[PDB]
Amino acid sequence: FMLTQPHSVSESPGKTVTISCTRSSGSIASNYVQWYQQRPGSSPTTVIYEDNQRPSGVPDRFSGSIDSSSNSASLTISGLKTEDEADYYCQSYDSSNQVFGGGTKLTVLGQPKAAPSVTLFPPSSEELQANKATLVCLISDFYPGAVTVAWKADSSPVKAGVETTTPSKQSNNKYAASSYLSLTPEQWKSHRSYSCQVTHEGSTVEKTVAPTE
Amino acid sequence: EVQLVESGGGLVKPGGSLRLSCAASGFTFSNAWMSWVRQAPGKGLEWVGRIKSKTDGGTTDYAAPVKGRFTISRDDSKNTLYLQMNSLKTEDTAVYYCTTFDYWGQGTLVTVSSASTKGPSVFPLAPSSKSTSGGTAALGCLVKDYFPEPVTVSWNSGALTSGVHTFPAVLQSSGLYSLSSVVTVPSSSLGTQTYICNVNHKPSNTKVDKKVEPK
Repeated sequence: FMLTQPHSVSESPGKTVTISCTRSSGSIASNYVQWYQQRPGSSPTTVIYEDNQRPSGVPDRFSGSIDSSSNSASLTISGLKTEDEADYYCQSYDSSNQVFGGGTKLTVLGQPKAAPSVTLFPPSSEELQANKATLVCLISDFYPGAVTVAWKADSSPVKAGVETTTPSKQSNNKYAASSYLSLTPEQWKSHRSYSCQVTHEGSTVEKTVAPTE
Repeated sequence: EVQLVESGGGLVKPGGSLRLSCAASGFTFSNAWMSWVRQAPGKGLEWVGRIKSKTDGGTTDYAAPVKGRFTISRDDSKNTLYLQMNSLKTEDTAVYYCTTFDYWGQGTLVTVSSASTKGPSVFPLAPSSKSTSGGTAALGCLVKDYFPEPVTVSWNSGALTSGVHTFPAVLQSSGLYSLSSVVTVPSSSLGTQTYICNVNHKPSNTKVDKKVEPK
């Protein structure tokens, strides 16, 4: 089975967030659910175990729960502190497996939110004349530092040839990222348009280029 | 009091071997179930496998991506857990944690790459009217297919620094790096000003000066 989490969550100091974790196959109550905190560059810490239990040294701001209704486990953090900013992973046991959730990025807001600025470059003719073609999608000035990037050839979602960086903190404390789509010159010229779609806090910026414009 | 000291791991070609070891203190390692968990750069936690205490039979379980290729064993007289990595793929590149999953080691990095030193290809990202928002034009340089890191990018021999943004490199499925540097300038100076990116890739003793011209 899979454990599905929201990609990212953000809130201000002092407030309260909840990260959910949905089991795809089988009962959520069937097996114990654990939660791990992972700060940047750090190994994970157990923050909740056996559904709702706190290990010693974890504050009672952290609380776990189970909802059989939606086959969901949830992690709740009251009175957010700066040190709570981390990635949070749920995990459970299977008939003999060990499944981790995809993880959830928790940002403790320290500045106003900021939408990404997106600039999409078509393949240069220099590259096209060397039998190569790369679409460059530059994303910058966004906060929190959590985006998902998708691509489209005309109206179809592109399923191969996509390389995307994780967000990197720039000097103004916002974040930058990059996505690349590789094509052959024949593929580039045989489509009316290509699109880079950047989703940030539930909203999307799409930039399009075309071989003819 | 609990300690999990990982060791082993580094670079390796695809198809090679590596043995990781996890030294434990602060708990009776013999009576303990031990697991390996890995995390690819910028990705999530993925369970690798578990070995059970020799009291409980000491048999091993494995995640599907490592079945037939990775072997987990234990020398619980020496309080050491092992991960024998055979038939390494580039997809195995990750930090590897040993766990007991309440307690976690600090992890060792295993990088599987067939790449060797290669200078970059530099292409201009020419300003058009489809790079211009307001009266500001975006122009840049694409720094393609190099290895290893790092690459340095300046503009006009460092005389142009305002509005310059060099983006961290992406690591491609091929094992090579790509990188972009972009600078925003007044569109009214595209006809009056020359823009050149200076790309320095010291590992290959390559430097490229690429003129970027309007379309």
